[PDB]
Amino acid sequence: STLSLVAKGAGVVEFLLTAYPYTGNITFAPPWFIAENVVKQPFMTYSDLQFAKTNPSAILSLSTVNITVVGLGGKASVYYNSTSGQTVITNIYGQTVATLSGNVLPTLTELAAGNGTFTGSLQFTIVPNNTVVQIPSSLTKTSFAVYTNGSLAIVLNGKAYSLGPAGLFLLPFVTYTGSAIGANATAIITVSDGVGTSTTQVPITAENFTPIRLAPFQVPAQVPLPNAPKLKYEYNGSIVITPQQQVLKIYVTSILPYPQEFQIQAFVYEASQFNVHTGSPTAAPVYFSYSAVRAYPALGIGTSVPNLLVYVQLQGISNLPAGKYVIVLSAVPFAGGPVLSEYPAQLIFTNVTLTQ
Amino acid sequence: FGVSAVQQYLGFIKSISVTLSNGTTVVIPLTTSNMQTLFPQLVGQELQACN
Amino acid sequence: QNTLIYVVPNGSFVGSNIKLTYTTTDYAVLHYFYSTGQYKVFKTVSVPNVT
Repeated sequence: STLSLVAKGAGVVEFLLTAYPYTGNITFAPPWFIAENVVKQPFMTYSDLQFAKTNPSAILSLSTVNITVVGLGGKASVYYNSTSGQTVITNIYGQTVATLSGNVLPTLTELAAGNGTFTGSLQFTIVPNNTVVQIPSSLTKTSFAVYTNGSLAIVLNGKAYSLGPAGLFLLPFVTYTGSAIGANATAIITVSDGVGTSTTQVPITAENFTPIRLAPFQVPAQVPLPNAPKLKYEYNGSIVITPQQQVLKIYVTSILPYPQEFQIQAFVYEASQFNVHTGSPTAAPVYFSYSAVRAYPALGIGTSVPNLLVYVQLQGISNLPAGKYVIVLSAVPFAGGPVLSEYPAQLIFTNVTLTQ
Repeated sequence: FGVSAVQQYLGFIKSISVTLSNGTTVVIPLTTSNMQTLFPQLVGQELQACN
Repeated sequence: QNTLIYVVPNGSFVGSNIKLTYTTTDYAVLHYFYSTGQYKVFKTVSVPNVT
């Protein structure tokens, strides 16, 4: 007789998992972050229907039949379809990419009778993939063809299985023209000079995952900013640029080592041409400038302060007439673009008052 | 039920820190002598029973 | 006659617990419910994580 089925607990899915780099050095954990909309309580089936039919208030085993990892644009799944008795794995695109015989997913064993907490094991890794991102030479004088992050892969029983691009799943990522680049990247630098065209390759490792924070000088830089979206931080504080200033003092905070050089590009938009409510530019920048930041320690070499004082320069500040502006500072990397940019990815001063 | 109680080393004052923030969460370097002498009281008695 | 007492040192107070396992004093009950997993019953009492 079908009776009360009462579930007083289920599985728990959290964030900030222990990172396992694709390199042999697995015991290093760059800050990982499963993207938005992954809220616990997976779907899984009891190992005994008859006992659960009356009351599942005892020690039980729960075969996982749903694992969801949601990224920014899609979501991947690993579920033990009991209808066919097969473990089906689908990537972020929503297409079936793997079918495995039997239940390779571990069976979540309850910790106590009638408790509701079921424990197992879930491993993860990164398998690099191919996705070409082009950085034009019109803004950097050297083109960059970047192979992006790769693919997040669930590791079960010691075997990895891809779940689609990890760039949308994992944080940080670097957005160039809306394209996300993460660890295990590969930057082909195309240098154009009087001789002609030359190409070199710099591979980004899984240990060069490196979150990088851009902060205003009046905002603390040793304290991480939790109120900054993944793509940008809009500083609403009032800033008035004196005519004696051609450089903006900002802080670059590094949690992981940052050996390669980069630049800060400043895109100036008019206040009417920038929507401060949504933080998205409604038109092309009315001015552009760059400041090449060569990553060098300020204090002691290697063990310097994790904060670097960057004087973002402008190739002519007299070009912009006095008025109200919105200035976006974005980290554009040079010669083997490393990984950067979480909380925030860009620094948007929405209340710039240029006075000359 | 017939057994007396003895000392239980069941905690310690974690720290005495001070915020001074132009960007600086000032974690005080903890000095042992100052810390023990700022809390030297041998008997902090409670007030309510069963609490 | 009916009291059980568990005492733990200072370091083991956090989460100090007792697990009670009751077994039938009958051979038939052991034999006939070995597969169902309901011939011995276990439960736990622990120090709550209190604020």
